[PDB]
This record gives sequence, C-alpha cells and structure tokens, in this order.
Amino acid sequence: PQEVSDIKKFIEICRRKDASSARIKKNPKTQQIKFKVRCQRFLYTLVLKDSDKAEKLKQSLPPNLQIKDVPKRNKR
Amino acid sequence: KSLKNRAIIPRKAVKKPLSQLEDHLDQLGVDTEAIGLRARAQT
Amino acid sequence: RRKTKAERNRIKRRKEEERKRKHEEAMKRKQQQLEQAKKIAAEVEERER
Amino acid sequence: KVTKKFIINASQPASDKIFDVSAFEKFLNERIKVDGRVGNLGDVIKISQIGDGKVEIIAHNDLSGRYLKYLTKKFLKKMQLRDWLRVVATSKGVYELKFYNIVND
Amino acid sequence: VNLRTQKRLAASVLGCGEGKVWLDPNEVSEISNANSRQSIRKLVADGLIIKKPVTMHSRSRARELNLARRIGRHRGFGKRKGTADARMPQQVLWMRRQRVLRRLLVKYRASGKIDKHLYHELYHLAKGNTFKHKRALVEHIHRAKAEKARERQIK
RNA sequence: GAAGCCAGAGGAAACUCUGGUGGAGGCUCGCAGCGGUUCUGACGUGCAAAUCGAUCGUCAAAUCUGAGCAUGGGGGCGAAA
RNA sequence: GGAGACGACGGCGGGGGCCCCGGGCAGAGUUCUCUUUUCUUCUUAACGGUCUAUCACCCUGGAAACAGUUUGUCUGGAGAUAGGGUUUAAUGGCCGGAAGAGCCCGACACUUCUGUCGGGUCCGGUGCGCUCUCGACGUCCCUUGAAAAUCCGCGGGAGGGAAUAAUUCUCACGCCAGGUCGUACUCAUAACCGCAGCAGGUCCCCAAGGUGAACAGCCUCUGGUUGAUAGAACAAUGUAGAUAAGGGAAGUCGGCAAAAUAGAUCCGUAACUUCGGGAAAAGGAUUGGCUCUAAGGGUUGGGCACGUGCGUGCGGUUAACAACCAACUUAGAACUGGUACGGACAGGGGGAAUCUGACUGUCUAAUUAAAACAUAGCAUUGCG
Repeated sequence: PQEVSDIKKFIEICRRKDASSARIKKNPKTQQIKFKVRCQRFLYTLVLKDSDKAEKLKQSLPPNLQIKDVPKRNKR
Repeated sequence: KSLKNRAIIPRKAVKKPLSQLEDHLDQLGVDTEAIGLRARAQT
Repeated sequence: RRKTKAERNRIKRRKEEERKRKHEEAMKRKQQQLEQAKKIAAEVEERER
Repeated sequence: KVTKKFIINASQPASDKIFDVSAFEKFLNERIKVDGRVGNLGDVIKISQIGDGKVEIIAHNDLSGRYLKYLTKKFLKKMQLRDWLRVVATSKGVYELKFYNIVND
Repeated sequence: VNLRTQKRLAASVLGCGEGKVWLDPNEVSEISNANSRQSIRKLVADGLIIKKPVTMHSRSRARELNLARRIGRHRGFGKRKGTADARMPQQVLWMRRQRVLRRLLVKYRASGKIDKHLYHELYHLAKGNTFKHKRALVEHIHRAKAEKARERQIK
C-alpha cells in the first residue's frame, strides 16, 4: 500500500490503465476522507480533510473508473 | 455463591421464570394482576 | 564555548518546531491543489492528448 | 467549571410500584460521598426528581456514572430487587432500570 | 445422548476452554441436533450455549501488602530471608551513586559553577569514594568555593 | 572475593597501611539436569529380566545431550574394570 | 576485496513482548455491615513512506594549572576537550495498510431460511523485575573457536555510444511465467521402545500471580483433568507417618535409625598452613504486629545593550532557589500480643584426632565408587 500526497499524481494514477477500481472511505470521527484506487501492484490512498471540494474531486476523477463508497460493515 | 472455584453465571444470561417473579413480587407486596406480567413474559 | 542543557533543549525544540512547520505547509499545499483540482485534471488531459 | 448531567430512569418499575423513587433519592443523598466522606454534597452534587420516576444528578466534580450504577445496584440489593431488576446504560449518562428476560412457564 | 462433539465445537467457536462452555441442560436434544459450527453459532446467538466467565483472582491483598511495605511494614529481621546483597546489591548502589555524582558534576561544569580543574579533582575524588551522596558532594563544593574566595580575598 | 584501577594517609624513592572499585577460579551452598552413597528401607511368581521412596555426589566444567559419520570378532574401543 | 562466515563467560545500555500501578466508557460479580469497590474488553500484522536512534568517520582549532571519561581506566600533538556535521544500525514516533478488521456492550427481528441496526474500542506511569534481541566494553586459552553454493562492490578500459536524434539508464509504472511432492493425528502413567493401554526409558521450546534471594517448597489464574476395581468393618502381624513422664547410649559388633542444628542481621572465631586457606571454624545476642522518624533521586527554568523567535557585545556563579514527578532499600524510636515471632514451608549438628589418596575428574549397565584408574609435575629411552 502506498500513500499519495499530490492531487496531480493521484489524478495520473487514476488515469493509469491498470487502475481497476476506486473507493471512498469516510472517517467522521477523524473528519477525513480517503480515496483508494486499486492498481496492479499497489493500492494508492489519498487522504484529505472532509470537505465539499474533496467531494467534488469525484468529478475530476475519470468516468470509466468504477468508484464506490465504502459501507459501514465489511460483509463477507 | 461458590466463588472460590467458579464464577457466578450472569443474571442476563439466565431467563427468569414468571411464576418465581410473581411469587417474589407478591411476597414483597406488589399486585401482579394490576400490572400484567403475563403480557411482559415471553414464550 | 561548551553549551548548556537549556541551550540543547532550545535547539531540540526549534527542530520539532521546524518539522511541524514543514508538515503544516505540506498540508496547505495539498489543500490548495485540492481547491484547484479541476485545472490540474485539464492539464493532465492536455498532456495525455 | 464543568457540569455533568446524569439520568436514572426508573419509569417502568415506578409505574409498577415496585421501585420507590423518593426512597432512592434519600439513599443517594445519604450515600453519595465527596472527597471520601458522605454528607459532603453542598453545591457540588445535586439530586432531584424530574418527574415520571426519573432521577436527576448534577455534578460539578468528577462523579462517575459507574459509581451511580454501583449505588443503584446497592439500593436494589437492599430492596431485594437485584435478582429481578437490571440497570442498563441506554444513552450517554442515562441508566434505565428494567426487568430481566422472563419466560412463561 | 452424547455432547462431547458439541462441547468441543462450542469451545472452538467461543474461543475459550472446554471448562468455560455451558450447555443448556433443558435443551439437550436441540443441542445434540447441532452438528456444524454454523448451528453451534446459532445456538450461541439463541443463548442455549454461553461462555462462563473467568474464576476470580483478585489483587487487592497484594496491593494492600505493597502499600504497607511502601509505608514501611513487614521488612524486619524476622521477615528478611536473603542476604543484604541479595536483597539490595552493593554494586547497584555504587553504580547509582557514581551516576548521580557524575551527573551533578557535569551539570555544575556546564552551568559554570565549578571550573574544569575542580571538576577533574572532584571526579577523581568521587571515583575514590570521598562522597557518600549528592549532599556531601555539594557541601564539599561549597567548602572549596569558600576556601577559594578566602584565598582570593587574602591575595 | 584473584589480577587491574581510584582515593586518602606515610615513605627521598621502591614500597607500606586504610577505604572503595572490580569480578578471576577444572572455588564453594544449592534448584533443574546428570549420577548412584546409605537404609536390618519398599518390592522379591515385582509397576520393573535392576523398578519405587528417603537420603546422598556433582551442578559453568575433564558438565549434560540430539542427529550425521568412523572404528567390526585372529578385531574394535577402553581415565584399565 | 567484502558478505555468506562463526568460541565460552561476566557485568552495563537501548528496543519489543510479558508482569505491575492510575484515570475513563461499557459489562459482570459482592453488598448483615463496609467497599466512588473486585474482575473482564480497550488490539494493530507482513510490506512501504518519512523523521530519528550507541560505535565510527569528517571540518575548524591546537591541549600541563593535563584534559575528556566508564559500574568496570581507557583515550589524546599519529590531534584530545569544545563547537558543527556525515553515516552502519529499529522489534522507536507518525502515516499508508486500517477499521472497512478483530473485540466489548445494547436494541429489534427470528418455525426455519436467516439476521438487522446503533454505541464504543481512549489517556497516562513505573522498574537492580522475567524473556528475546541488538550494541559498546571486558576476561580466558601451550584451547584462538567450519566449508561451499550464492550475492555485491571496486581496479581495468575492451566494446558500444547523439542531433536522419541516440540510448547496451542496477529509476518509476506496465506485460508473462513459476513444475514434483510431504502436510491428518499421537509425541506418551494408552498412539514410540521395553512380549502389554508396563509407575522404566526417549531430543526441543513458549512459561502468569503471591510468599520468598530464588523457573526451592506451598497456594492460586488461563488451559486441562477428576483417569487409574468398588462397598463395609477397624483384630493380630505389617508398610508409611507420628507422639511419649523420668533417666539420657545403661541398647547394639558398631549412636544403625531417629532426634537435635539450620534462613537472615550483629558481636566474635584457635591450632595448623603450600599464606591462597582453615571459616558458615568454635562460642554468643536478636527476628511478630502497629504507629512514626531519618537518609539515599529525576526533569525543567537565570539579567542587560543592539540587529531582529534566533545572532553578537557584555555582565554572575547562593539556582546553596523554585515548580513538577518518582520507586525501592537501609537505619533509628515508641506502643502493643505472646506458650510460639525464618510461627507452615524452606533449611549446616558441631568438635579433638589417626590412617589414607595431592586436589577437580573416571570405572566394574545388573552385588564391590575405593588407598583402583587418570591427572598436572618429575625422570629415562629411541629417532635428523
């Protein structure tokens, strides 16, 4: 697992061809949001403060990338 | 009590008998018919 | 001259202070990039094209 | 100064006339100890009734809801209701008294 | 009716020993009908199988004895069983004393109360067991300062 | 509590004394382990074709021990019985 | 050329885990009386990023009035102290993994199929503690404590290399592939060997709390058992464990056996001696509980003048002061119970001599453990 501290680098990673899927994790106790993209070798995580612009980053993310919100319970 | 050898089972893990509850409340002086423990008792 | 324990503690305190300032400034630049994320996406699009 | 609010709900046994809210208030007033001594309430801890068989505790010290539950269980043991009544934390600072699970035999 | 398999399965599900497993004596047939871990979990959820709590091992008497020994009880000649070195090593006492004296001398030299030659002399006296403790070293330093001031006033 | 080291007191010095430090030894008390001294011991068609109990020796090493390997009867191996 | 690649022991320091102490939420137990109580959950992997961690090395400068320095006396004009840096080393902090997991609690639903929804999972402290690991030292040797597969660095400069652009870049991302077996279970008072489900034998880790010097003995938590033909009675003689008035070895081949001694603190300790010992010699005084007193520690923090939280120029060694934090020993005193005070357990009887082997060590598995054997030392012989 790798952490990305640059929005531009995260945008290029999400536009890589091997980016199979993406998910959004919300931590309201910490008041943060996490964008996790699943590539071939590494899972890349971008950590942001919970904000409207952090929500609008979805619009800058590519459309063909299947993005989903993490549920409260990881049901097996 | 047998606390030297084993712990007492918690009261929440054992379901109480309605007859015993009504008998204890009657001995304490509470009218069980006026409060209706039959509806509160499960099956 | 040989320094004192108070001077050593002051030097140390400046070291964690500058580390904290670097961390805060990195958080600020990340927030600014998040604010200007759409232009960044357009520039990435232009470079790929 | 910090203020802590505590609810002891006994509405169901109070309506069933099993639990005595005034007797519980007197028991709390005589047994809550401040700085290791009972009868040291003053203006620090106030015990009142907010109606419907509920007890209000206002504490400006570091009084614990665990201590309040301990005193409630002591009062239930004195009233011979320990084997039939349970004190359950329902909300933050709220302890409700309720019957245990009953089967029909 | 045999419940050895059910007791073993309930222990494995609950993550406890087989002595902490309680099977309902009034539901023996329903428990015996359970042959899988899924059915064991269902019976645990229904409450026919529970995990008994641990046996009490309190530390209250140990804490009370620790408080009494801290305030000074139970350390008499009829309570000691090991030798004085076995209870408290002279080597550990010497190491602690030397570290305290060297730390104080380093602090005094850094703050400038004593000079470097006096630091060296007091270091070798401390190694030569002149001072019993920090208080004795401090009185020796004060006496040396007073003698130096008297010599400076005379000269 | 051996060398080595520190301090103080003497001595022209070499050394002498005192108080510490240090942690050497096929040293010592002793747990486990290894061994096998004693007892009108237990047991004696036994739990056992050598076991059991108490007591004992040793316990930082000429200590204890696994696996692999080597030495084979005109032999081997033997701190030698 | 480096790695692979290396002894035993001693104390010291760092880190993880365990143990212990306090606060908080939730749950459970106790509750004649007391107990803001006792107990339980409160966790964070591999793999990565980033910031730091003893040794050592580098730059300035040149030290006796020698200095720095470890528990341990080593280092320094072959360059120390000081000041400033560079790096080996993480099982350290934070972040990604990762809360979505695991755990705890609650509320509904539930013939089954099946579950559903909420609330949390936090903050500190301590150490001659136990265990593993790492680091710097030190001691010992007529003992000096593997090899190879494999990997890397350097010397060298052969070849290969550009503007039709080239690239033979140990950087990042991407593509493809990874064959055969073995894997259950026991590892022993019933799964191995001893003719057996035989009280024998058989190689290792991981190892909680209390007492205590202590992986002694005794009690307890987790985890395991409750398995070894049963029932009744209490004769003799037994096996095992005990006590006994008075005398105290009168017993017996023989004090055989038992009893007595025993921990710790203090006083004191002879002959002989290879000067190292003997020695815990011998012989004495004391030990409970309670309430106090005293001593032994750590962290942080000094005024001006300017430039502007740092840089100088000064000025001072009563910080010999304040604030906060902290644990275990040692000594002294009063009071008090007593037939007992190392109250169980645990735990030398001592001494005067003689013979004998120098000592430590070894052997007759299954009757003899010894003046036997070996040992160091000494002496002789043979061999260039």
